[PDB]
Amino acid sequence: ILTMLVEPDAGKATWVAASTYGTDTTTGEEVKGALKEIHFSTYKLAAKSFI
Amino acid sequence: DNFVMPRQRAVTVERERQAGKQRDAYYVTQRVNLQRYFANGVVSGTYAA
Repeated sequence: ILTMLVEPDAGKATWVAASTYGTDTTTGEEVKGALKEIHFSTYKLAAKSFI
Repeated sequence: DNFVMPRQRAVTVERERQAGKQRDAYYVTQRVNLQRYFANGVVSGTYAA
């Protein structure tokens, strides 16, 4: 099998405002993310002839 | 002469980059007291009651 990793889609930053300058929210909200995996695998074709 | 200021830390300033809050915090702390060697020594005045 082949399991390539797919990057997650983009997050959004949070536009903190003016009140939240000294508060712990001055850094916004976490841009969490997680990779996702795709799995590559092969099925089989066969045939036979006898002469 | 009866009073001494027992020290222990002098004004000391420390900066913590808070980071999270973007703030930078400065902390000035000192430990000190006024104590009298002996109990007698000061007399104060008062406006009347």
